[PDB]
Amino acid sequence: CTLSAEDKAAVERSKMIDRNLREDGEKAAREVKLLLLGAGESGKSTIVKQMKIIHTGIVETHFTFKDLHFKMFDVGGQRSERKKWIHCFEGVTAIIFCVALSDYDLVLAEDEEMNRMHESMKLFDSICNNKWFTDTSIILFLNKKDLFEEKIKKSPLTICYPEYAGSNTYEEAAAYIQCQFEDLNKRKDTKEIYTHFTCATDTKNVQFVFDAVTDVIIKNNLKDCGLF
Amino acid sequence: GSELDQLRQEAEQLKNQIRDARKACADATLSQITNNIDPVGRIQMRTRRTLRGHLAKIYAMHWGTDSRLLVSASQDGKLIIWDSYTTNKVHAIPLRSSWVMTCAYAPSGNYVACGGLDNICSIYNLKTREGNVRVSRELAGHTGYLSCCRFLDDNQIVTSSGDTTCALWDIETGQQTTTFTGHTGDVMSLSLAPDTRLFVSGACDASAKLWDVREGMCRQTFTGHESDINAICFFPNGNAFATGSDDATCRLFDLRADQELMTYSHDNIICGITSVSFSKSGRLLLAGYDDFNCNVWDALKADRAGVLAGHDNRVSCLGVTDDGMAVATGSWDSFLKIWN
Amino acid sequence: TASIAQARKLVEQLKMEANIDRIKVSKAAADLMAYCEAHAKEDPLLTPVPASENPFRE
Amino acid sequence: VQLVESGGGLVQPGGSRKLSCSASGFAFSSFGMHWVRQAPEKGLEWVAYISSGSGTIYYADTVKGRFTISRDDPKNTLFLQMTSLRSEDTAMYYCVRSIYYYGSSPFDFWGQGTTLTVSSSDIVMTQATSSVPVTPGESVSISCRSSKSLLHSNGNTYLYWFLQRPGQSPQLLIYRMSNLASGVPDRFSGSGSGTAFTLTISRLEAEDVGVYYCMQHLEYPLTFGAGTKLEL
Amino acid sequence: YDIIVRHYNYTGKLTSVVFILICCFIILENIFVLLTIWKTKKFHRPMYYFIGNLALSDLLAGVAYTANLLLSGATTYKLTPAQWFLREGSMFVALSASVFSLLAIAIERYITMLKMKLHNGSNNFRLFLLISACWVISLILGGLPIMGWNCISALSSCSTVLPLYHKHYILFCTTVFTLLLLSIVILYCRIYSLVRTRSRRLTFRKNISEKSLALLKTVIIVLSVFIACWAPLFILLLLDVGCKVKTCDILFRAEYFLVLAVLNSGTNPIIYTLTNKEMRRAFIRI
Ligand SMILES: CCc1cc(/C(C)=N/OCc2ccc(C3CCCCC3)c(C(F)(F)F)c2)ccc1CN1CC(C(=O)O)C1
Ligand SMILES: *[C@@H]1O[C@H](CO)[C@@H](O)[C@H](O)[C@H]1NC(C)=O
Repeated sequence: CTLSAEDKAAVERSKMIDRNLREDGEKAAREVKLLLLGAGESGKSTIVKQMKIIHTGIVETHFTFKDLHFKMFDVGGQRSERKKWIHCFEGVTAIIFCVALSDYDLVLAEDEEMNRMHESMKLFDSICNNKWFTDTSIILFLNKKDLFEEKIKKSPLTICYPEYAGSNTYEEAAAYIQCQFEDLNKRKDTKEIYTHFTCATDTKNVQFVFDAVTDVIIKNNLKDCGLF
Repeated sequence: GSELDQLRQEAEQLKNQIRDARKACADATLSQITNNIDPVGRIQMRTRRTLRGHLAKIYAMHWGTDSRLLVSASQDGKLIIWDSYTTNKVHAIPLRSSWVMTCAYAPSGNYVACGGLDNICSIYNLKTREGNVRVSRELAGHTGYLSCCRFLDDNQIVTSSGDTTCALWDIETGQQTTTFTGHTGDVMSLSLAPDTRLFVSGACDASAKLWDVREGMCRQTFTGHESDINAICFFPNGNAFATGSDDATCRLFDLRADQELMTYSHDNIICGITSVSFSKSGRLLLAGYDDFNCNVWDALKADRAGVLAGHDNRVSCLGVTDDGMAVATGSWDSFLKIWN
Repeated sequence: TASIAQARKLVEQLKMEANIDRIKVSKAAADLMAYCEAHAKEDPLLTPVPASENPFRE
Repeated sequence: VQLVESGGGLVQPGGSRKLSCSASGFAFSSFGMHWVRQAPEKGLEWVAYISSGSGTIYYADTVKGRFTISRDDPKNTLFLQMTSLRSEDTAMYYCVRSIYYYGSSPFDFWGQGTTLTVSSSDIVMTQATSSVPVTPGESVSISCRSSKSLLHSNGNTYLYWFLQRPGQSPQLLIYRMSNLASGVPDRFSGSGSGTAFTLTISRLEAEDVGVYYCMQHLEYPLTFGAGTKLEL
Repeated sequence: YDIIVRHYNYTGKLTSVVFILICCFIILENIFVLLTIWKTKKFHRPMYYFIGNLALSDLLAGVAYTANLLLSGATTYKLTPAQWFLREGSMFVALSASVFSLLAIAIERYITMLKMKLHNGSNNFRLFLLISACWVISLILGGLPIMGWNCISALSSCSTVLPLYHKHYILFCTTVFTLLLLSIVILYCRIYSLVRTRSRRLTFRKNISEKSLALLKTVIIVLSVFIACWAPLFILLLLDVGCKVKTCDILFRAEYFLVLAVLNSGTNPIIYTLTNKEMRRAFIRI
């Protein structure tokens, strides 16, 4: 062309820059990214410490399982308004949500007549019905269960929920809490909520997360080919 | 606690006196005076270059002082430096954390600053002895996320963070020198004056403030918006500034007379504003709405005079060059476009 | 109680701001008009520059 | 930044060894490389060039198809292989680095070079004067004339200047036409019209004395000048 | 040109209003799907290009059929052999192009489902190669009978349904069609089995099946619609290959099988569009 001598050498540099950009773009596009949400003491630290870990402001945790690379974004240190910086997480595979069962007869701090369980329910309702997360699945964890049983056998469940007819034991109470949490989902035909009860062993939690991610991947692939 | 309500009524009476004194000095609107001038007919601007290569959303774009090179930031973790004339790339600086919301270009073309969600401002050097790009400085003194940062000089930089504050730093020592507080909401945009002695910052609650870097205190405050402030840009003269918002309304405030002058609102737009920029002579006020296109709002007539609809997603940044030859627009579709 | 400090901060800021000087809106309007009409010749976006001098030719 | 070369000595015609240059102190994987010959008490001339990533390679027509160039990024080395050498290849060899982008300064770090002794159209650049006697404290102007207009349609010329002091390798003074290089004092200045160019020095010191070379970069067959000797 | 009358006399060849109507309906459906795909920027990934290719192919099929039917009739005697050959070739090219485009759709779906990836971004090389091959093979198979295998000399070797065509050519066409049909069936069975086996044990336990069932409904409907329409034409072709001359009475009334086979080309976009709700919403929005 009409380019000079050292002008064609600059075009060769741009080609290598674009090649390095494309090569790095196909490596970070084959790993799963997922957000983590919860209240102050919903066992988020317990969850991130329990699950496999290799890795002020955002904190990223990278791990691997069954030839899959999972990145976990823990936006817990951001005290700013959640409305402004939430659209940065529009493209994400899953939203882990941490909820504490034993945190239902424990009233909030700096207040005495508003319950922490209702605050967690309101936060879940605000997150699930967001205009950005209208297509991403939700994974929900119930962290504490032994303390929940010991507290529900000594103190009835009617303290938090005013309308309850079941007996004061763990079994039907867990199902009632799960049903109450899953009903706060307006988009009931586009996204699914995978509920789990956290146990002491790492393998079950990681396997549940892996199964949920695999199901989400299969659903996305079926939606891609226009086959579903 | 009678001191508390006494001071509350004192502040309210002071604000009422300020408002009455402000409105009393107004005699005629700006639209009434600019009624005997011929407006621009049609600003037909066509795209010239299409800078492609990004692989995620674009959140920040800045022009160099030489009107030839520009810097862009995206979510994939890249800080590519584009040559506007020949479309070639000059650098592919990677980032530690791929969560960035702002970027800047030094007025001397040596350093490049970049913020993000990790409340840390990284300053990279481009004129090193080797062929790579190193991290010259890493400023970390903010709690909330950084939203904007501007190079006041080659050695000083002013940032506006998410924890209702701004900070003027010193790059060589690494510690901040001045801290501007007073906003009750998240400061998410600031603009430096042309002479780089004062600047303006718009909070997240319908308020803008004018600070001086020497003394470090608020001189005047401007209100009138309803939802919040999203972008601010000085007038080329330096005695006025345009302020965007999210309720489909941008306004023009004056510094000498701390009162609103004009508002550019239409009943056909119900979408927010992301970026606001002026022209070389301060006659065309480009505004970027998040309804997949921009606008070329006239400054003195408040009448739309053009639409740059050649975009596929929400436009997140737009900037006019120093000599006013062209404008660059970057949206969430990973495509920069040059208009001339 | 500690809100006394915040209240007096607010009242001091307001009282120091209230003593700023004001100018008529007509003068600012005339200054803006003069500035925008004086530098209207150099503005390339207002009047399209010929393609001979246009750097972004295609 | 350091570039050290090896692989030179006394060689008989028919076969020859390989010259190896090792770099340490910069990013070798993103720099293009040039080989420059330097005949004894004569002028220096271009030999070969290899681009970043071994994408594009150029040889001089005098040794076209006879010499070979190669890189090695894992160890940051450069190799030059000569199949057969005549009696006219005894000279000094330098390995220069250069990167090409908007605002860059090619031919920035030359090196030291190694000697090689053998036992026995293109733009023409002509220097004005072979040697000029000058006492310290005088503004000196050295002129270099070209056989074609080096000014391109973009707007910048491609005539570089190099200064070589006795006893060490040359160094860059002013890239392109007048922009001053980094580390060079502000006493040197350059100007031109498009065919004949000049370099002016305001005050001359005892440390700034040697031979001045002018080079053109308009076309890939690079060529230097005869050389202007500056004497005390 | 005298060959036309003598072949028709030897073979024995010496109700058509609704066909143009259904052809116009097919043309309308196809141009509507094309404009719906074009005007929407969201439908731009390589997946939604095979559907547009199939729509173009069956649009050309409807046009070629309506032209063949309107030009034919009492004018076939005055018609020159070259124009008759070109008309038969234009008839044979479009249906082959449609079948090959459907095969390309199935191959692309199997490729996308075999290796589960997070993002839909893919290369354009495979798309361009598949489209180019599916068009050039159809064009070559359509323009082959005019070069050779023309039955212009051997009067006994000519078919009964239409003269001037070699019987072995019809046999080769039936063979390649059978191979393509079995390949389609095998690919869809394999993709369904893969989706079923990857959801059955890999994601065994959950506290939240239906996906697999919906997949099966969409893999029975499409196969039952495709195989049922192309069966009468195939059995008719094998019959006329097998049956001797002037002894099969049903061979003369052979137009209904082809018109139902081409109505299949018009009903294919209905199926391919009305199974995914996103394209359905985009069509309703218009
Ligand atoms: C019966 C009247 C008639 C029939 C036809 C037919 C039957 N074409 O064949 C379709 C076909 C297309 C494609 C294939 C396969 C080959 C490629 C791979 C996949 C498809 C097959 C196959 F056979 F392979 F299934 C068949 C054409 C013209 C006329 C009207 N002519 C004028 C009238 C007259 O002159 O009397 C007769
Ligand atoms: C058709 O064939 C018969 C038998 O060959 C022949 O007698 C008759 O004449 C032919 N038709 C015409 C138009 O002659």
